[PDB]
Amino acid sequence: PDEITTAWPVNVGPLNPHLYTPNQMFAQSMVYEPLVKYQADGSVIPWLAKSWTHSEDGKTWTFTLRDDVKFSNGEPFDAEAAAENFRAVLDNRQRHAWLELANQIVDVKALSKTELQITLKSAYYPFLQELALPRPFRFIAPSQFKNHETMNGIKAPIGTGPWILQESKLNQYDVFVRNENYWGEKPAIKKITFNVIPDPTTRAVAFETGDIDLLYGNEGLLPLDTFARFSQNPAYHTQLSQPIETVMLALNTAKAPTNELAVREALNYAVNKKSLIDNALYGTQQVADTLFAPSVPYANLGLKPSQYDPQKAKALLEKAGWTLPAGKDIREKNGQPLRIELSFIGTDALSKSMAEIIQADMRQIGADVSLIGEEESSIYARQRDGRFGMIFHRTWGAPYDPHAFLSSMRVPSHADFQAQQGLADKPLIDKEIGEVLATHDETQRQALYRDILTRLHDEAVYLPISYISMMVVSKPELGNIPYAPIATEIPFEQIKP
Ligand SMILES: O=C(O)CN(CCN(CC(=O)O)Cc1ccccc1O)Cc1ccccc1
Ligand SMILES: [Cl-]
Ligand SMILES: [Fe+2]
Repeated sequence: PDEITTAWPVNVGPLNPHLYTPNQMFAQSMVYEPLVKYQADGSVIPWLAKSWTHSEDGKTWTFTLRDDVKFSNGEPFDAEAAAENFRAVLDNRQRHAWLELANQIVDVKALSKTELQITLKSAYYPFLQELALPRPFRFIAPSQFKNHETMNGIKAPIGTGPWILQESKLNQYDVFVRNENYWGEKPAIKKITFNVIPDPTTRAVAFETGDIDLLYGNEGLLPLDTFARFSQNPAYHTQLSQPIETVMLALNTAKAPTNELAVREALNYAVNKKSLIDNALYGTQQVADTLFAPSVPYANLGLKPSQYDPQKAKALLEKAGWTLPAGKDIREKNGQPLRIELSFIGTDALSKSMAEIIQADMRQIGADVSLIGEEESSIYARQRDGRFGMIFHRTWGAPYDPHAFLSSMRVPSHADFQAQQGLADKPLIDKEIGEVLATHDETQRQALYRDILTRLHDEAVYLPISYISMMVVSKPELGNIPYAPIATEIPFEQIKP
């Protein structure tokens, strides 16, 4: 009644606050809390820190912490505990290279039980927003460190947050209960069970049978034809949010033939995205023209969409010397076919479905796209080392878009650096991305984001496909289901059956 059952494709993991997969970002956020909390307006509010000041140069920050917070095991949260957590995360600094605050923090010390001082290398504007992310800058009770560190594992996953992990059964379920000694508001729901159900169809069946009360997730949550049917079923409740992030292809500028601007521009006119969404996504998502939607901060730039126009795609290819051999449908230039490999996760039906549309659309303009559907690990290896022609990719949602997504483009083991590696202006873009993050001058900040996103758009590095939404299917008795400000969090504490 005040207990709900839901599902997730895998277990939540050990819930080490400072590490990554197999820990799940939404479950880390249930147990662990940040110094400051992200809000839908892009600001942060006081959270475990009640207030803060910064030096004139923007480099030294002092937070005054709450004094009434306890970890769920009764141990105090105080500045020493916070400082030991920062030391634990930065004792594994290289693992957090993707997040620029991990390279910016020069020192963290507790000045007293309530005063915590953080010194940075530069006036890093996204500081507070970085501290608000699900990981790694949360807080586990230091008693639960293993040999005074977390990077080699933790003991019990003891946080300060509104949920406590009750128990986990690998490949079966995870059970959380509400923290009866939480410092903030008590959740209405007392117990949440997560059934581990990896397949989307099996998740929809589990809901139809009543085995689960709630499904919450992105466009991969359940089959979208089924979701549309459920939205008309008066026994159920469904929701579809406003878009949270972009799904796009990344095109390899460093690999023939996507190394040619004219080829990438042509590809960007070849796909009818509205058709793709109505055909493969059941009409449930929005067309994307631009790496970031115009509603994203700093990204309303009047960039010019490449609308579906196969006549233009062909013209661009022909002018570039890619013409059709007698009796053949695939173009050739300097003897070579216009062949491009598109890699995706082979077991993800929706990805496959999507890939097949893209392949068909680009044969219509004389490009031979070859589908390479592989297991997850192999696709992640291809992202990291640039072994792809085109690969599916997506942005990260608030509060990561755009600043953290752009920051990451500089990390060589990420798909975006690899896709961009062939650009003459790659070093200028990376220099500009470092500059934009440390700008105090609001005018210069906007000008640097315009230049970076305009170069990425004009160089046709991406093929934006969709802005996708978060979707919910629920038993009606749970009521309206809220969304969280951070796109990877699930706001269970806000559900009030
Ligand atoms: O991982 C995070 O905390 C955030 N992630 C930080 C980078 N990741 C570091 C890693 O996972 O090792 C590696 C990473 C790189 C490229 C795409 C996805 C990734 O998870 C990005 C993210 C944001 C929102 C939703 C999903 C992923
Ligand atoms: Cl619908
Ligand atoms: Fe990640």
